[PDB]
Amino acid sequence: EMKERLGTGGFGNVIRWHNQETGEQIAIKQCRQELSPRNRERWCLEIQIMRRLTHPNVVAARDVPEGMQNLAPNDLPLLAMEYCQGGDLRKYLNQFENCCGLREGAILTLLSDIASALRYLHENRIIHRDLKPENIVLQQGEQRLIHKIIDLGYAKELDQGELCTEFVGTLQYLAPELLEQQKYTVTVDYWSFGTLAFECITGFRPFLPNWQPVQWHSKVRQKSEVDIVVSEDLNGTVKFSSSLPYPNNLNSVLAERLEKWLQLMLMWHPRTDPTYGPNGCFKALDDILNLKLVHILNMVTGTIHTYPVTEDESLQSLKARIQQDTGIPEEDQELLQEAGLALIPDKPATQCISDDMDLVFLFDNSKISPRPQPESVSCILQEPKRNLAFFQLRKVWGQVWHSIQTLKEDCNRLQQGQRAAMMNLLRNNSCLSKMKNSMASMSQQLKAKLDFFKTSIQIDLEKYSEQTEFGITSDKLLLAWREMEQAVELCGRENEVKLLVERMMALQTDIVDLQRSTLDDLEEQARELYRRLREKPRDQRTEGDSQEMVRLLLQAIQSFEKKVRVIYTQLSKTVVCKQKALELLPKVEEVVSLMNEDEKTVVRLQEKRQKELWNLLKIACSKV
Amino acid sequence: EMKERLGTGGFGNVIRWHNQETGEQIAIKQCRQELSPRNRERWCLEIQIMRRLTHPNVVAARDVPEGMQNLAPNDLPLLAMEYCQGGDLRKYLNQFENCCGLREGAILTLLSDIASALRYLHENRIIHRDLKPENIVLQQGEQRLIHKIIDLGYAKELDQGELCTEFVGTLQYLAPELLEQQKYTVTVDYWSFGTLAFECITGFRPFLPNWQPVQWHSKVRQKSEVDIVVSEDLNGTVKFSSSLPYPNNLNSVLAERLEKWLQLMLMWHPRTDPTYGPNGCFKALDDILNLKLVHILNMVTGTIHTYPVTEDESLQSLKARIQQDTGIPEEDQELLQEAGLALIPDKPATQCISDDMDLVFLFDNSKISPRPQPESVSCILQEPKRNLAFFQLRKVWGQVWHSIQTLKEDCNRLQQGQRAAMMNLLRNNSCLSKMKNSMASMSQQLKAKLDFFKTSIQIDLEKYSEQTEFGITSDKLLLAWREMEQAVELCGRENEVKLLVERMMALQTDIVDLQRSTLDDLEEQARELYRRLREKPRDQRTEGDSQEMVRLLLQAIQSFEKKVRVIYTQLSKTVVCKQKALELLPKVEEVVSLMNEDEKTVVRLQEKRQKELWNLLKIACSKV
Repeated sequence: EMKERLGTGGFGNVIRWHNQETGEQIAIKQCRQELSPRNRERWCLEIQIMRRLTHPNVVAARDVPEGMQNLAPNDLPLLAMEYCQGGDLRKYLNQFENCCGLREGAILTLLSDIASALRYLHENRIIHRDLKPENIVLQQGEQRLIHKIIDLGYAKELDQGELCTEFVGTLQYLAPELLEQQKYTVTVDYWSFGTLAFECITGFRPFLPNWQPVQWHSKVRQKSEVDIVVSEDLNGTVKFSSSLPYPNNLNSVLAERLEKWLQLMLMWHPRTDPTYGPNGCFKALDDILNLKLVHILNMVTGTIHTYPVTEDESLQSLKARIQQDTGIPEEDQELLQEAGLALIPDKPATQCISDDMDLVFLFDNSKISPRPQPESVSCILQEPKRNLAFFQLRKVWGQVWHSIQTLKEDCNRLQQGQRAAMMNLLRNNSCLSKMKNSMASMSQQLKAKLDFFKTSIQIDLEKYSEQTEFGITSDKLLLAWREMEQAVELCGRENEVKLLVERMMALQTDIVDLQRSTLDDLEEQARELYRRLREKPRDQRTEGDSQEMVRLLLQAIQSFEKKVRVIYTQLSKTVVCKQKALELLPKVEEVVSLMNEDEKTVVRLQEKRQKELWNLLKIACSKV
Repeated sequence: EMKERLGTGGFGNVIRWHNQETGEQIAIKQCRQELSPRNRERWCLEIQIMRRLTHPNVVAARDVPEGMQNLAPNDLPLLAMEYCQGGDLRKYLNQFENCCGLREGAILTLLSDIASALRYLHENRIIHRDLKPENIVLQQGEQRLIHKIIDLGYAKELDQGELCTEFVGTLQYLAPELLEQQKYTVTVDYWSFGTLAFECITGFRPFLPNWQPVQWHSKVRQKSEVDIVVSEDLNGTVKFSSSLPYPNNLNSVLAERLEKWLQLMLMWHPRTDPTYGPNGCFKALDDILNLKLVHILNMVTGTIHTYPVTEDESLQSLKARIQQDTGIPEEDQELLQEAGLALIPDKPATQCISDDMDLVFLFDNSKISPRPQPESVSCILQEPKRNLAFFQLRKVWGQVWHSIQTLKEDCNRLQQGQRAAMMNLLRNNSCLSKMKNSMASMSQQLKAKLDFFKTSIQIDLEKYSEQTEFGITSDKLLLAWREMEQAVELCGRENEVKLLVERMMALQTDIVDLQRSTLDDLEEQARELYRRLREKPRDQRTEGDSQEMVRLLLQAIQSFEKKVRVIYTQLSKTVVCKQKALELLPKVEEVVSLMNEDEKTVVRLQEKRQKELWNLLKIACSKV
């Protein structure tokens, strides 16, 4: 057996063991080298802790190998535990595509997981203190992944003592008040968990670069109360803000939302959700996580627009909410779902999620071709310069293709906009139109039937013509009995509707004749530079430049405004057809209706032209 | 005016003259150089002959240029004659396409022409003797071409001695018995004409190829009783075949037909077979040429199937004949003519050759795709070993692309099969179907009319309900006046023809749901090699290989069986629709017909229910 180490370091040394046969992957943590009696007595505590209270997101202690117990460099016990393959969070964070601070809801997994983990220990009288991504493995699971935690050498039992007294590795984390200061409560973890997530989101903690033991404890401790971001734009201009940075698209609402949490759950004793005042972690992050939010795309222009709904927010409520932001009355509000299908009114807003997807929305008009893309600092604060950095461009360059991949990403959003927009036109057409249209063809049948009337009454008209002698001596109600034949014959409108359908039939197919008809390249091309820089040797912290990278981001926009114009050109054209049908659906609605009136009720009540014989046959009988 | 030479050589030298103006193209034949008195006296004969007895297929002597009767220091006359532009048969036979022998009926032209030419001279007491394709021009004409003959300086008046004894020329042709042997009759031409056609067909000019005129008379006269082809397969193993080469590609029956003629009309004195006529030439070839034959394509599989008909072979006769060969009873015999149109039964045999142009035939079933396929020897006798042909590959390689061009050619035959097959479906559809179909729409009119009955009788039914009026005088013709309402109401297919169209509408789209119909490239790609070899510098046409050419012919079939399967896949599918309509037609043919009877004529003669008032208005008047 023996291989690597799950989360090596800590107090001793964890090693992956493979019990010859079976197939089980175990992990034992043998002490580095027997130290003082207090340290050994301390370790016996650590192993004692693992043995009890365990749950996911936190490795579960296993039982020492049946006989592999003997083999012990130290006559001291051995800490056995499960083996979690895959993980080493850093390996993830260090990914080249996750650079610049990720940019997906995958941060929720980390939060919801590491939360259920800390919450567990805390309520069990334990403090990990050292919560660095180096001991957070992403073991596989059912669907997504499980954020399990390894080695707990660095621990604090709220009923006796501690364990790890040194610092095996970096300490970029670990709450300040824990930095060899006086006592420390459970709040020490809240800080680690904060900066840890602060990195999973943004892509690095506040003042992360500038050493740690240096003026760090002097600067980071200085000002910036209830703040967060503390880096340095442009040159060495040391600054500190109080809001999640820019290079990261976690979510419109979520951003400015948990921003306050990662701002709160980031300190000493007072941090501890404000809503109550005691502790953050627990309830704090919980409410945010399991919150139901939807996504609306203002196809009018200003893309994106997330709205946090309830477990049953009536759709009627939402339509009004959106109108409040990006105008557009509840009337001309067309909401399609990346498939053209229109939403359901009877069903509550809660439906445009169901365990990325959103709800592409549009309005009524005939189209403008903008695409406002705010450019975060750092890079925008580099356009005037082009003076080239020395190495910082490792991230600077980074947040560029991530800015281009944002244009490619954002383009596909408005693309999914018309893709869903015109999709709707095909529905209210080949259905509640093409069908109605083709059915109105029965008109040729209705007018044709009317002609039989000139063979059942007209042919029967010649019966009173040659019946003659004693009865037509009046000719009273017989006058217009022939003047009405030259009347009903001069009124049909059957051919008329025929010229419309034959010409309209062209549009019916003209529209379906569509569903047919680089920035994508630039995004990939640019990526080549980072993959070549972050992988390049370690002797190039000089040279410095960005002239090429900038020339790419430039061509990205030069090609973005290009595709955008085309998309809105194809969209504005599909709207012309939607209006050319939505208004010309009634043009064939009235014409077909003018038949069940000008024809039906007209020639139907015309039974008098066949009833005026109902008196002639009794008025000419009451004679003699 | 001096130019080239029609058929230069012979006795003197023919030259193309262009009388300055006018535009006429004349041809004069000035003697090489005044020879002995006998030769000159001989030449004066040749020029004397041309001046008389002339007809097409044989240059006609013209009158010496009105002016310039000089440009030659000879006490001897000048032979003037017409100029036939284009021709030099060899130029044709030497075509890279006509290689491997003329694989088309274009051989008939040559035969029927050169025949009418020789037959002419022979009956006029002349023998050309030297009938090499070098003096046979293909002058243009009305439709096809005229195989005219030039220079006769080697002819022989059967009355005024020979013309000019002299070997010269490749000599190859010219009957053996004429090869400086003793006397010679008119049979000497029969041989020339034979080998001449033997070349136009096979392309090899069989009966010993390039063999030396000396080591010929020995290996030629050898056995080969009534034989023809004489070459050497693989190595140098010479053979004597009695049936022309398989790669003739001219016609199924014609091949093995005139094969015996070209076998007969190919020898010396006795052979030339009055076995049915005067001699070969005359009657022989005549009967063959003027024979009427048809072409049937057994779409079942075994393509091709020509049948020699008479001047009036009743079609009933042929159908039985074909059944005898490729089974398929006279019942399930569908014969279409590259247009889907079915043949005419009352019309005889000629019905097919409306003077390629064949008669694509099929049978009844539902498919799976096999197919017969020869390959001829030589090449097939080379697959077991395709390495180092020293030179022979000049023709071997040849009859390969001619084999691939045969696959490309054959493919387009079956392609013209479905191209004509489905062509027929479109006819018996958008016509004797789509028309019948749309007309059955009147059903909605017929059932709709029936509703008037519940306004002319149902509204008149409420008259006897509150009867306080005068709508009866004897209840005589009033009895069935209500029994007919429950009658006309129980006859109105509003659901019959409707169920057919709705279901049929599926087939209407089921057929159009098709329309999805390499080798073309291969044929051309291969050609590149011949064009590169037959043109390869006079010192590199040797070498030895074929490994590449074979790899091509292989990919040809590998791609042939590919397209074939697809074609039969598209065909077998169209047959499914034809049967899905042919059987689902009459069922909608009668139902729609039961309307123009149960509805039209029924409710139309129902004018009596509107005419019984024609007497009530005169029977109640003859009382006053």
